[PDB]
Amino acid sequence: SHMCDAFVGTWKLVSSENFDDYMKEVGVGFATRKVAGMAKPNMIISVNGDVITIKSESTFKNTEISFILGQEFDEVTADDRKVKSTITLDGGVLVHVQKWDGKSTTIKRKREDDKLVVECVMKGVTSTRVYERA
Ligand SMILES: O=C(O)[C@H]1CCCC[C@H]1COc1ccccc1
Repeated sequence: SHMCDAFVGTWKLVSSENFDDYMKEVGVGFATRKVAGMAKPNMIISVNGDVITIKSESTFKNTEISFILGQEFDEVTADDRKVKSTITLDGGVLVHVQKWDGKSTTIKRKREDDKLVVECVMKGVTSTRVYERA
């Protein structure tokens, strides 16, 4: 058993709060905000050795990242930003920092009860997205 066991599985979005305002703060344009805001993604997390994979599948876009903790990688986000990402484990929370254009956003993923809680922060703006097992 190991590092991210409690994250692994297939998860479905059940609630979102403040996501439009997070996207605005990130710089996402009107049409993408509207369409992306409607999506109810499935997030699929798996681990093979040191490599963690997080897939998001939805009507808007499918994305996939594979990474080693602490090791920077290039990511194309659902909204089409070209970012440089680093993901670490900090006290049982996956902490994902994305850098692009002199800007930065941090996404935290944590297990709380039977949920996977995703908190997205851009300057002073936080969005909380809650997932349940699919
Ligand atoms: O819900 C999540 O896991 C978060 C991850 C961090 C970026 C914001 C969210 C993803 O947002 C998406 C919206 C529409 C389609 C695909 C992803």
